[PDB]
Amino acid sequence: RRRRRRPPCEDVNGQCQPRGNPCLRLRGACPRGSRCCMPTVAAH
Repeated sequence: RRRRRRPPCEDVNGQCQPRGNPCLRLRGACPRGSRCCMPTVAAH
């Protein structure tokens, strides 16, 4: 159900990509094919 109400990827406003990247990991709130990753902001 979490997707339109107020998901995590939305609150923190993250990106959607696979595990084949340096981007951090958050949750699967992202659409199929990609995952909610954490960008390099504020030294993360």
